[PDB]
Amino acid sequence: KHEYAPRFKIVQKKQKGRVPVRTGGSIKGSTLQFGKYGLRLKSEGIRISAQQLKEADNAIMRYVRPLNNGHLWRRLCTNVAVCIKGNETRMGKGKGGFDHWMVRVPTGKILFEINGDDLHEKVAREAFRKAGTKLPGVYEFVSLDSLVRVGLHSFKNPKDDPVKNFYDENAKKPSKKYLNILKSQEPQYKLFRGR
Amino acid sequence: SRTSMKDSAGRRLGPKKYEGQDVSTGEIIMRQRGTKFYPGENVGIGKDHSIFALEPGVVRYYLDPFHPKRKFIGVALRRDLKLPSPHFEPTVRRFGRFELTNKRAAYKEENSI
RNA sequence: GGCUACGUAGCUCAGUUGGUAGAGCACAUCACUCAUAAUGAUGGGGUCACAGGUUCGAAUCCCGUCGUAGCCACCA
RNA sequence: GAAAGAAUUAAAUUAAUAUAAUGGUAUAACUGUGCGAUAAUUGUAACACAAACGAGUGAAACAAGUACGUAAGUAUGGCAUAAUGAACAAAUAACACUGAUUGUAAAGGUUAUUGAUAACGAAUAAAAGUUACGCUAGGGAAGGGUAAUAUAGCGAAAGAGUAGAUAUUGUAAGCUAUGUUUGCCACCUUCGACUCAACAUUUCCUCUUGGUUGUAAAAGCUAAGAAGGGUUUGACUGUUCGUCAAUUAAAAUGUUACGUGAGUUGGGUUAAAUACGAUGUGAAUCAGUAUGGUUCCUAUCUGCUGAAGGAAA
RNA sequence: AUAUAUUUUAGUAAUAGAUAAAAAUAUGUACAGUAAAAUUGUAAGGAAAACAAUAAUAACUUUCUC
RNA sequence: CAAUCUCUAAUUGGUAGUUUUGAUGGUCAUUAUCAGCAAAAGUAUCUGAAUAAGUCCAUAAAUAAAUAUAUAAAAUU
RNA sequence: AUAAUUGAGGUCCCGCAUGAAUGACGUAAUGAUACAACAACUGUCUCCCCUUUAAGCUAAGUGAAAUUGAAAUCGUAGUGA
RNA sequence: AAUAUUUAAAAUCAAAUAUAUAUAUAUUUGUUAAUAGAUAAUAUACGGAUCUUAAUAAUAAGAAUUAUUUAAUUCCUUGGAAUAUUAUAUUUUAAAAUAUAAAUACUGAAUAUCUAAAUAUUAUUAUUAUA
RNA sequence: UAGCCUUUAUAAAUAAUAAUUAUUAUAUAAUAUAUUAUAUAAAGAAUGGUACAGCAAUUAAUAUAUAUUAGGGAACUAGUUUUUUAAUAAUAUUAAAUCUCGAAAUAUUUAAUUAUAUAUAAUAAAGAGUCAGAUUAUGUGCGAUAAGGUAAAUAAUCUAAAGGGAAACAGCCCAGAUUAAGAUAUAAAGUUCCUAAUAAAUAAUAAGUGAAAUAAAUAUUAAAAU
Ligand SMILES: [Mg+2]
Ligand SMILES: [Mg+2]
Ligand SMILES: [Mg+2]
Ligand SMILES: [Mg+2]
Ligand SMILES: [Mg+2]
Ligand SMILES: [Mg+2]
Ligand SMILES: [Mg+2]
Ligand SMILES: [Mg+2]
Ligand SMILES: [Mg+2]
Ligand SMILES: [Mg+2]
Ligand SMILES: [Mg+2]
Ligand SMILES: [Mg+2]
Ligand SMILES: [Mg+2]
Ligand SMILES: [Mg+2]
Ligand SMILES: [Mg+2]
Ligand SMILES: [Mg+2]
Ligand SMILES: [Mg+2]
Ligand SMILES: [Mg+2]
Ligand SMILES: [Mg+2]
Ligand SMILES: [Mg+2]
Ligand SMILES: [Mg+2]
Ligand SMILES: [Mg+2]
Ligand SMILES: [Mg+2]
Ligand SMILES: [Mg+2]
Ligand SMILES: [Mg+2]
Ligand SMILES: [Mg+2]
Ligand SMILES: [Mg+2]
Ligand SMILES: [Mg+2]
Ligand SMILES: [Mg+2]
Ligand SMILES: [Mg+2]
Ligand SMILES: [Mg+2]
Ligand SMILES: [Mg+2]
Ligand SMILES: [Mg+2]
Ligand SMILES: [Mg+2]
Ligand SMILES: [Mg+2]
Ligand SMILES: [Mg+2]
Ligand SMILES: [Mg+2]
Ligand SMILES: [Mg+2]
Ligand SMILES: [Mg+2]
Ligand SMILES: [Mg+2]
Ligand SMILES: [Mg+2]
Ligand SMILES: [Mg+2]
Ligand SMILES: [Mg+2]
Ligand SMILES: [Mg+2]
Ligand SMILES: [Mg+2]
Ligand SMILES: [Mg+2]
Ligand SMILES: [Mg+2]
Ligand SMILES: [Mg+2]
Ligand SMILES: [Mg+2]
Ligand SMILES: [Mg+2]
Ligand SMILES: [Mg+2]
Ligand SMILES: [Mg+2]
Ligand SMILES: [Mg+2]
Repeated sequence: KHEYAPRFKIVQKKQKGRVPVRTGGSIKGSTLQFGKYGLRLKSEGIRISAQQLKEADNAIMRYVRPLNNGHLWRRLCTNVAVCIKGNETRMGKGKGGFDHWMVRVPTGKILFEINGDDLHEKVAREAFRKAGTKLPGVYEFVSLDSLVRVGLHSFKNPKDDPVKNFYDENAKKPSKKYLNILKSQEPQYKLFRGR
Repeated sequence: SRTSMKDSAGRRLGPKKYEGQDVSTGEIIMRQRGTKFYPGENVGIGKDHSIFALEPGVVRYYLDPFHPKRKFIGVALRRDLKLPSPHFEPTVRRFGRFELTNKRAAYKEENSI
């Protein structure tokens, strides 16, 4: 509903920033969560405007609405407010006025997701290709068995990466603050703190 | 047009004296906005929460179990002392005065009340 | 920072050189006219500008600052 | 087993903080309450932080006095970081320091206090415009870059096309090229006409060819090859352009310092004169209108057009 | 029971608790305490007036008791 | 009266000497807070600010609260 | 009006932003003023051609000028204050 | 063969290094190409020539592009050893055997060294005449 | 005026610059469950909140044949169910200049030790010049993730630096000219010729692709792996 037009109460101008190249191997929003088939970015990290996203959504919908129990999950919201000065105006003299909403999209991230009752995968693939024709990146069809993109030419299965109880790890190799707290909890300090 | 071209300078609010550093009485160990560091052993605190040394010694940053979730800056009277000092041991104190070996000076001091 | 002189009724204005709550004025009802209205008579509200003293007796004198613009000073 | 107390643990600083925002604050800096109303005191302040100077900030300690607290102690205004202004010249007090012959005085000094210089390190107590009649010293304290726009193309194809997205058409969004427009940058300080044109091809005509339920024929439409040859004369306007008239096989689009003023012109743009409308108190002014109105050059080199001499044939 | 005299009371006014997030003295000091939101309710009361209630007691001290 | 000399006041582009900030098409110039600021500190531009400041708060809730009531004392009665 | 007129004249009046001695309006005459039309004329032009004289050119004599860091001073593309 | 993905060393396998060590653990490395798309104005414009190899047939050429490498090739632990190569000499019948060598790729600065000269300073000397 | 530069000097002078040690844990050995030594591992005394990472709280975004709160319809005789409309909850998934509960490296930075002394700091007395900067790389603000643009941050070079390379070249890659000499090591860059110097190995390309200034989506044709 509000993914292409956030309702920040205090509307305000924003700096340009940069699209996060996720050097640490994030895989956040790079996985199929809601649907069966999806459309992910394949190229270098890119900014997608609100209008472009809307058009992609519309393109996808043409295939989704005919389906029985058809659904489209829009995975990303255009949260960054972009202002622009005109091409007509000189440089300097303040910042330009609000123009459009935009989203910073890392390399591996999923944009859309679909799942119908009577949805064959070929149709879904076609729809997602047609959606990609309207967006500024280069995109890729992603199924539930197809594995998570991280880099431009690199891949990963989330099933592989290890599970860890971090409290236990902390206890094993404790910080100074934690040790101080533990000492405080002990009786030769707790009795004589005198509050 | 109307531009937002106005800002105060930076308040120089780092630590002004570091761990293991020799100090003198009066010297500022920390400038800060509110007690990020609390005044520890042999150390005072000012109006602007500025930690300053009460005695000559060695600046030490530490945690104390009595005050968990609070960082401290204190001044150890020597380099030998671990400055979160043992609680039930006697306080390491500085006399900090000198006897008036000079006779006249001693006499003057005796006279003065 | 000091010094003035003015601020009655909803409107306009008296009154002022002390022993007064007065006047038309626009406003609502009767009156008169064929039927309007001009004209004739009904009444209307004032802490006599916030607020204290001297004469049994001051709206008027004296006397605190509200207020309105002045005036002086200081203006390096 | 029960009651009461002491409390501890968890959570919380999201409330509250005189006031912005940030940091801090429950051990509370927040809140309530007694006393008080004192420390919103007086002389010396080292040493640090910050820092060009001028200033600014934290502050141990020594001495005088005060308030609260059983005491320990705490208080030199406010949880902190804004809340401000130099000298000079005046003004008011206190000080007992100087007292221009001596004594008084005046006047100056010390100490405390006063009002502003917001263009806010404050030039004076006190200062706005105009010039196309202008002058001097200097500085540059279309080309180049860019490609948002513009022009052209490509991919995908919603949708028109009597039916069929792709004969022809092709929304909004996607990917490029160009440096032909309008911009942006600031390295770098004249429009049109005439004359002669050279180059490009993104081809307007002519030649070859693919597609065209939308190629029966004929006219077309669209696309590929193709730059050999060719591609206008008049009325209006300074105009390029545009409107129209009459033609043409066609009347293509650019580049060349938007080719070409040491080749011509000077209608536009342009200074001195003048008037009009508007603006201004005015001098005068204008992304205004109108009449008038100033540059010249024998060619040294390059280059090109012709013509000789010398030469190694 | 009634008369006079001399007095006394009635000026009728909130805090009764070291009060603790209604409002009020914004700097000192001493002592003490904890806010807010949300939720469940309740006369007018309704989304929005007020009041109530809403985390855990192991160990410790004292008291009574099987 | 008026004229002249000396003093004093009103008026003046009549006339003379000067001036017309730095940054911009009325707005910004001093101070504080955060971001920009890249985990010390500092850090700019006609950068973004729900930006904020030229302050505000004091002489006050007092007085009374132990020798007392007739008579007699004054070792506290 | 012209084959065709952003010019000229006539007329209309949302006069962006006319107006009465900063005069208003309509005429006769005048004007090397400015704009437009008709006639006549023409080398202005279609479209240039021929001729004449003075230069230009050559020989003799006399003899400048601006300019000039030094020059043994080609094209193209690239580069580069 | 057919259909549909992916173009990957994360997982997986293989190979190598390091810790106890015939194994385990940890680390490191290994996963497409071509063409079209393609484009303006003085003149082709990798700096230019030019570069993709070919038997017969050479004492002889065969990227001068892209990617990963080496300094002849293979094991052992920069070094040695073996292997063939190449060149040469000797001996024997243009070949065979023996042995010697080459294997340190090279170019390259006004860098460094060496080689000499100068000045200045520091520290030692020698000779000659604040010695 | 300070910053940076120069000259002359001063010491009860190393205060300067660089690194190490400093910590945590494990195993082994020796003393009294602790201490010391040895070895190994760990981005390893103190200070920090950027990258990264994350969705906690704040600010934002999405989904539920899930639950609650009411509303709009709807079927039988006001009660009830369903298809729902918003809010709240629950669960799952997401991001931000002014969010950071996790969190680097670089950084700031302290003592002693070692190494630099033909070297540094500090102080004293004196002289300046400079206050138009440029480019390259990285991280940003503005611009349009445009500019040989603009604004600052860090480093280097140019400025003021000749020499080799990058065709030519202020700022790029090497390297700092006291004067020569030219044997030896070389740097960056090169070794068919122009032009100083070359031979190999294994793959791939056939397009002159390319050969020192890499042009995109997309299309076609192959090639591997599943
Ligand atoms: Mg992120
Ligand atoms: Mg700040
Ligand atoms: Mg406060
Ligand atoms: Mg706060
Ligand atoms: Mg400092
Ligand atoms: Mg100073
Ligand atoms: Mg306080
Ligand atoms: Mg003055
Ligand atoms: Mg005298
Ligand atoms: Mg000024
Ligand atoms: Mg100033
Ligand atoms: Mg000034
Ligand atoms: Mg002035
Ligand atoms: Mg004029
Ligand atoms: Mg250009
Ligand atoms: Mg159709
Ligand atoms: Mg379109
Ligand atoms: Mg036909
Ligand atoms: Mg063509
Ligand atoms: Mg021909
Ligand atoms: Mg004509
Ligand atoms: Mg031109
Ligand atoms: Mg010319
Ligand atoms: Mg010329
Ligand atoms: Mg004339
Ligand atoms: Mg004048
Ligand atoms: Mg911060
Ligand atoms: Mg910062
Ligand atoms: Mg930093
Ligand atoms: Mg910082
Ligand atoms: Mg006409
Ligand atoms: Mg004409
Ligand atoms: Mg007039
Ligand atoms: Mg006239
Ligand atoms: Mg005349
Ligand atoms: Mg002659
Ligand atoms: Mg040059
Ligand atoms: Mg691996
Ligand atoms: Mg070319
Ligand atoms: Mg080359
Ligand atoms: Mg040398
Ligand atoms: Mg100086
Ligand atoms: Mg040292
Ligand atoms: Mg930040
Ligand atoms: Mg944290
Ligand atoms: Mg400057
Ligand atoms: Mg620049
Ligand atoms: Mg210079
Ligand atoms: Mg150089
Ligand atoms: Mg240098
Ligand atoms: Mg040198
Ligand atoms: Mg080529
Ligand atoms: Mg090239």
